[PDB]
Amino acid sequence: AIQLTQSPSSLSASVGDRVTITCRASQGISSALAWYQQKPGKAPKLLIYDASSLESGVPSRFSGSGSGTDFTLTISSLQPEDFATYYCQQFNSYPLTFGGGTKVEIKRTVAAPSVFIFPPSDEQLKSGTASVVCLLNNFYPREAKVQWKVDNALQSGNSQESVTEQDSKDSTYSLSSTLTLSKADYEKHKVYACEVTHQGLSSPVTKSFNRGEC
Amino acid sequence: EVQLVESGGGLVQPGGSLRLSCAASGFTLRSYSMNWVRQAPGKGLEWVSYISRSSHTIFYADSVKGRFTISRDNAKNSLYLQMDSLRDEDTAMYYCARVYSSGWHVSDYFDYWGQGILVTVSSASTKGPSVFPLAPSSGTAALGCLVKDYFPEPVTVSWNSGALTSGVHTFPAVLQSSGLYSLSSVVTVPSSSLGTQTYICNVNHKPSNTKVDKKVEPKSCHHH
Ligand code: NI
Ligand code: NI
Repeated sequence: AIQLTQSPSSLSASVGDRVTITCRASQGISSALAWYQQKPGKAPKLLIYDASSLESGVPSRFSGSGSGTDFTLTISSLQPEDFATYYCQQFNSYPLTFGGGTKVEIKRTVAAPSVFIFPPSDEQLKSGTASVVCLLNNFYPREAKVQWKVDNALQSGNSQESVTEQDSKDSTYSLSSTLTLSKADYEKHKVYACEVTHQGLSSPVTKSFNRGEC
Repeated sequence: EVQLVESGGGLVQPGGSLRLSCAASGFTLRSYSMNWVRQAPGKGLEWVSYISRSSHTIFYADSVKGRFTISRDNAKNSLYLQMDSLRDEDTAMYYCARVYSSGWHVSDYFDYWGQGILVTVSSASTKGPSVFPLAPSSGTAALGCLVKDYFPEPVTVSWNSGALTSGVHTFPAVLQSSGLYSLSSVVTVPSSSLGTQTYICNVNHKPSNTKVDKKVEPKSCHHH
């Protein structure tokens, strides 16, 4: 088999920057390389074949170079919709093999999150389980801290996070944190607080509620 | 429109069997060699299997070597993959993938991909989701739906039949410790437009033909 090593794994890069991803083959493959772009969820789209030929319909900022062992994919002016994972593959021989990928993330100015908190619906409580949901909305960077305080005590290992894809216009994330506990444990307490630490906030922001208060 | 339409994924228990078929239209399948490519959740692209125009030459990746069978019905312009003794490591999105066909020269890079069907190998059963409102409290207010406790992936969430797209965020699913998936979908809306405009999230969960809607409204308190 031919192994392909991509550097780097992740990229942070400002709009308009020149980005260069590499792909090094475990053996000389001449010009038999392809580059693809994958938006998460959707199938890969072919960018470049034969190391450097552009596929029809691909914007010219994307360019390929290299021969034999070391190859480069190049975005000369990174656009906000270019966030994607990019893969090289070799078609020198079967088995066909891919690089590990390169996650390309857009760099933009700091944006503080809008915080919201949503108590468990009555319906959910009727089925004996309580989900409390905290939202961090349209922020950058991805790095944020979300702390759950119940009756002013810090909660450990009973909540889960999920981050949206970078938005293709303003390059901002959104995060949800869900606290989960039994209707029994939920009823033992009164104050439900979500405390958010983030670069764009000078000091932590806390949104909260007292149990059922219109 | 050259299209490759694949079907027949689903959920099976470890050791079971599935057949994936990919229906080619707008071109003649016999002109091309055809591949399967797959992708584990949040992991890389793995090539699966190859088949000649002629059904002459088949190749397999070592992982699937004695379990998967690639086949071809050119008269139906369709490509198949029989998947026997399925395993945990076989869970992935499965792509039907067409190699570029030149005569002279070599060109096994992918001209066209199917959209992908999901294959889940799990001991857990198809459960449909419960949908709860994330009620807007009290000049922007946010609201949403909590789609909780389903299996397997995916669901899809729309708003007001798709007539509301601006400012929508549907979060990637998470696997709860219970072994079931849960996700939220949210939208921010002008709070001056709260008490006048109706908000209905349309959840669809094909794997159990469960289609739930829900009206999200702020909670007034006439109780006991
Ligand atoms: Ni022969
Ligand atoms: Ni009362």
